Amino acid sequence: RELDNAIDFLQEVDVEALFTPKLSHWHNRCLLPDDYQYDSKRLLQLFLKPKM
Amino acid sequence: SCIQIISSSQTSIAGHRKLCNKLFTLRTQGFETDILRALNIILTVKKGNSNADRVLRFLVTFVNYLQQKDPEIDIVQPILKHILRGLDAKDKTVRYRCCQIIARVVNCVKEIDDDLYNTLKEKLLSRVLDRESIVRLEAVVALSRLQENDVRNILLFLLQNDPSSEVRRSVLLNIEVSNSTLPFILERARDVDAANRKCVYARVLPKIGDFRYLSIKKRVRILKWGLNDRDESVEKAAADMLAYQWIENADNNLLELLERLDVSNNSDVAVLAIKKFFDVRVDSLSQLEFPEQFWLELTAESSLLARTFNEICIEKNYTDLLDKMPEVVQLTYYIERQYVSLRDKSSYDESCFIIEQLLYIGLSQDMVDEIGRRKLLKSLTNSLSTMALPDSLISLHIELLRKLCSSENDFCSLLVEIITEVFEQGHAFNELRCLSYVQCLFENITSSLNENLYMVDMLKTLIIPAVRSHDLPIREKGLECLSLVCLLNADLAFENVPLYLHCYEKGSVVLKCTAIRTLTDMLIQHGKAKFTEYEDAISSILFEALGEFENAELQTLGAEAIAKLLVILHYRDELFLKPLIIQYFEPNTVDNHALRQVLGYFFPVYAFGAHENQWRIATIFCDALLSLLEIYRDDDVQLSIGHIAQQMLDWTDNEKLYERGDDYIALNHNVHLHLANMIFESLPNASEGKERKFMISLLGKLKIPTDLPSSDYQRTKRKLETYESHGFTMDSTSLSILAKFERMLLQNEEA
Repeated sequence: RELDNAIDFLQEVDVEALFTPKLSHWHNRCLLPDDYQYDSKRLLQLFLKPKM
Repeated sequence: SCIQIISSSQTSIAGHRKLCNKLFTLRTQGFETDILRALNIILTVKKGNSNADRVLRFLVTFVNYLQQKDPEIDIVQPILKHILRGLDAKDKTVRYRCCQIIARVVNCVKEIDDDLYNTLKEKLLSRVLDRESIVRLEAVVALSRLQENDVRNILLFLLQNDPSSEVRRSVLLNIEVSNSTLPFILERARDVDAANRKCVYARVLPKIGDFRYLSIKKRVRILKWGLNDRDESVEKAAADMLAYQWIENADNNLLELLERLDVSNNSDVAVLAIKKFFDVRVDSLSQLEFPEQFWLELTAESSLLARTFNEICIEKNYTDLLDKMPEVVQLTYYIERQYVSLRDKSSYDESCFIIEQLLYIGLSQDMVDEIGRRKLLKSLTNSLSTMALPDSLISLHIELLRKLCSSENDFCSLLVEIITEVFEQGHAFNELRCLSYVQCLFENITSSLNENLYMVDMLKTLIIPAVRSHDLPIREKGLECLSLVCLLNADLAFENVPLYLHCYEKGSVVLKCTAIRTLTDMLIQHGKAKFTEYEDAISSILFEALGEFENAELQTLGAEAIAKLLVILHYRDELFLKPLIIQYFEPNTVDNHALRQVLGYFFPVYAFGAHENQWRIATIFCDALLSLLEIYRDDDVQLSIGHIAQQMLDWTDNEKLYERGDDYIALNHNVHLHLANMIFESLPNASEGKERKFMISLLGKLKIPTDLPSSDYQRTKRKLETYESHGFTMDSTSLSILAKFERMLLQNEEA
């Protein structure tokens, strides 16, 4: 490809150096809001005469 | 050489088989060493490199190619021993590559030495809690190769709480599927990320052989979420699972599938499932046949299918398909056969559901057939006069009666005759059935013209006697009937406001809910100006209701009433907008999810509907937010307030209007620049500390356009200066925000 990435596998590398030796935000536990239950049509309907 | 073969796999994947053979010529040697040397150079490349994956793809490819054949060479154990050393490293990519490699290589075979098993497990369990998201992603994939408890419980934990969607998806795609793990993967069907939701239907559920393994309430909860999903792709994946896999487990028999959904108790979901099935499989819709036999052996599922099929064809305008539905003459006959089944209790619940479906089909017809119109009217006139239908079917019967009558007047005449005959019989259960007929009567008319006499009759004969009854159920039913009559006459509505106020203060919760609905509907129906004498009394009960976090149902009702009074009537928006926002964000109401659902829908609709609604919110913004600060000090306080404030700021952002004639938008003042002025005027009343600090923090989040008139920027700077003249002591960040804001004003004046 035009975009050479590109890797030279003959370079010198120092294994020990690379190998030289948790994180508490972690609420709203990634789920959508409850919004599918309310039938939006209810708002403009009368409480007592829904099929108005 | 051996290393350059690998360096050649860098570019493409096609030649991998070719290079596998040549490299398979150098097995008998610095073989092992040269590969680890190639991998040591894969740890240096940062993520995002197409190569590193290609090279790594070539290696996993060669390993497998090697086990078949000449398994004598065990290279998976050395390679894993060499690379596990790097699980503890400081280059996040050395950790990410190590996990990346281990995940793929171990997958090449199962037989591992136990000591290699334990060590890998111990180090990986600590990794899945890595500080970087990329490491966690590849770690669970690696760790998931040693599944089977402690192993499992950790994956549930990340799947459930990991802040990264890609990580959750990786856990979602490799965790074991069992009743222990099942509840958590289904929760992901409501994941915030659409791709994660789609994965549950597209990949994870198919792994379960049969949908019957799930509990009936699980099957329904799945379809309810999937088929109603907001994302077009997730919704499509759920419909495909339903229409190609689940139908298969039911022997390709739609009825047999319906019988596994308990449609009588899950009607709404069952209808949607049928409609979505035929959106995917339109070919099948033309293959349904409804012979006479079909209607004489109706079931709950069989009857629901016909009502939905009829519902689809009408919406889709499949006229030729509608010719398969029966004429009203046959329909009246089919309904009357089903009445017989009501006498036997063993088939009572199912027949009620079947009759319900047939009435829905009847309500859909536009019957020019006078003959059949008259027949069905007779049947309905008879069933209401002689039988004892349940409250569920009474409404549909009286609703269908209205549809057949030529006008409201004939409907009142007829239904009053029926009510009188049923009333003569009884002279408890009888009176409650009568009032139920009265209730449905006034539910199906819209004006009081030409029916004064019918009203005065129902009032004198039934409603007022019921309202005065000492029997609690009759009194409650009588009030609901009285309310519906008030919706037909404004003067009668006004005359009875005092009663419904007396119902709220001295009445039970059920009676309080009746007052809220009645007074709210009288305002919407008859108008705001008619009841201005009772404006404070009605607003009072609306406030009191909204503050009763003890009664989720009553509280949710007050909140809902206020919401519609604002949108429909603009009923004292300023006065209610602040109590609404406070309660909506108040901690004592957080558990009331019903309330947060109605206001979750109202605020965007109200705020984004009109520029004037955003202005009203900015006018009480500061006072609402300050009240919430005091409430909140009494887990994390500062973090939640920030989200609240950003919500209120989005509501007031002019850019977020839905938008739809206004020649004079010209000198409309910006709500956010107006909000800045509000903040400057409220900072003195704030208490120095986070409070005054926090209110200043908002000036930096405001979205001030740069094309406003200069006098607008000049006016806000005057507000800025008035606050500065107080000489309050401010920290560095506060002073920096104020200085950056003050210079923004100057710059926008200049342009």
